[PDB]
Amino acid sequence: YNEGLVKRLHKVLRPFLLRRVKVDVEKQMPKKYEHVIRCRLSKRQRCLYDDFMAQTTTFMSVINILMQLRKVCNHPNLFDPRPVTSPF
Amino acid sequence: EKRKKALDLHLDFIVGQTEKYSDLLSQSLNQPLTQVKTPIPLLLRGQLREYQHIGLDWLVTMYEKKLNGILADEMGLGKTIQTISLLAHLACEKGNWGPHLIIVPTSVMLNWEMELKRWCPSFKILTYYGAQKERKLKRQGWTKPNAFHVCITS
Amino acid sequence: SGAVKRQGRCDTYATEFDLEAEEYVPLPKGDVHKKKEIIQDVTLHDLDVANARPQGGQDILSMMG
Amino acid sequence: CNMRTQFPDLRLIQYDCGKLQTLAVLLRQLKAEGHRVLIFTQMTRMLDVLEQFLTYHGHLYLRLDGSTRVEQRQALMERFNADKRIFCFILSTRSGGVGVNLTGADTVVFYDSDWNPTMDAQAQDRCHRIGQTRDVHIYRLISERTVEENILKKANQKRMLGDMAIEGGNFTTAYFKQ
Amino acid sequence: PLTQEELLREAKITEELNLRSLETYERLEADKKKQVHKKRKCP
Ligand SMILES: Nc1ncnc2c1ncn2[C@@H]1O[C@H](COP(=O)(O)OP(=O)(O)OP(O)(O)=S)[C@@H](O)[C@H]1O
Repeated sequence: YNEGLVKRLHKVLRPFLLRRVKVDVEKQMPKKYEHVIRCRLSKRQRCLYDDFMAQTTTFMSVINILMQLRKVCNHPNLFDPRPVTSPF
Repeated sequence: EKRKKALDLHLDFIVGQTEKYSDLLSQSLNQPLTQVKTPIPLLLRGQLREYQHIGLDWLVTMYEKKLNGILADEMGLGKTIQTISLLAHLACEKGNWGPHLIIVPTSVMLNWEMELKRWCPSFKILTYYGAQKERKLKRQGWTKPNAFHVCITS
Repeated sequence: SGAVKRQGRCDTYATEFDLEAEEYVPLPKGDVHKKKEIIQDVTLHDLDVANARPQGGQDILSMMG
Repeated sequence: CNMRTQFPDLRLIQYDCGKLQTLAVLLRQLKAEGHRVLIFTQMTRMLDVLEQFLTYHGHLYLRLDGSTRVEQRQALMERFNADKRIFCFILSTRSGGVGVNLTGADTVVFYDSDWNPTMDAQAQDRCHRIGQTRDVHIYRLISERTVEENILKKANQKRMLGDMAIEGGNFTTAYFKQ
Repeated sequence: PLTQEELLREAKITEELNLRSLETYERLEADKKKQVHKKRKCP
């Protein structure tokens, strides 16, 4: 970290940029808080994620694998809903 | 080796010019009569907040210095109202009644038109919404001076 | 199989009342008509039973039998 | 009917995804304390799964996936601000524009994080704007040992870079006056 | 080529027209909003 470079950037942007944050301007504002919650994968999600990670290295690009993994992390039903079973 | 020195000296030159501009703006903004130089325009017909009035003064200062700037006020602080006050001030005092263009999102087009009508009914507002035939019909005879003051388009 | 199952009143109507005695369901998000291919695991005895004590006609005679 | 066809239990929806479990716990606790929660996700299919899960849990909700008409967006906003029964309002972050005034709510839960932290900030500001009289809480759900940790890492890196670049400088009239 | 006095004279007319238009819009919007919040039935 070279604080001089950052100060140089600030000075460069100084004559043109005007910034106002709600915290310093509007005091009469309720506070905000941010929470980060970790979750574990289910057996179905774990199997699908591991399968995709294995298929990653062998035709699908890193973007395709990335999107599939995001869908898996969202919900495994986004690939195939659990079947409704009925007699033959 | 020479690439680093050339880049450093070029950046130093740019920084020097920017510092000169910043010093000129600081000198212009520090002129005495809280001590806001730009008064409220009589055509504003509204009450601005203290920070809004400071923003208006900054906008007029940037205009007089003939410099472009970014207004990065966070969401909801009233950038639209500050801009409307700037236009009213310039038009009344500076005589800058000329046709101004305000480019906004289509969703915000109605809201901006409403704000313009609420704060400064004096301004001739032109709205560019509609199909090609309607747009051409509204454009008909727009080259005449003093035909429209503010144009809104997406 | 001609099997009709009512799953619920549509979720869009859950705000009309405060006590309706209904189980709401969201609107289906696929197509109205779907074709799904599945693999069924059966045995010969299952076929024999199905054809010896039939219950697939959904007629009165099947229930009577 | 039960002997003729068998449907998967709606409980299995939550059992197959850890996120849905934690979201159920958090939502029930939030309703117990008496709050209103806005859930933001990037995928509309996820919004469908959330509709199923919320209806199975019985939570009254509204949905705006950007496909509703503008006047219907305004109507839904006014209804949410007026009707207290609607516990949640599932939304798509990229949608809604800037005309939405959901100050009735007081909690926002991001089902997944956007790569652009400005989008998440805009979603938060959809509820945290002026004219809101309650503390606003943000909950972010992340899956361990998955891509979501990388998404959070990049989002935080972008937030830190933005803090250094714009928040580092005073960029205000106070600096010129001082 | 117009002067400040001409601009003020025109501004009076445009202000009257804009205020009338704004009043019409506000009335229509308030009525529409009230009608959306309305819900009625038959006896
Ligand atoms: N002092 C004031 N007097 C009257 N109206 C005000 C005042 N301050 C703010 N407002 C209102 O605030 C409304 C919303 O603020 P905006 O100007 O839209 O916020 P913004 O900075 O433009 O960012 P957004 O994206 O549009 S929320 C305006 O339409 C004004 O009517």
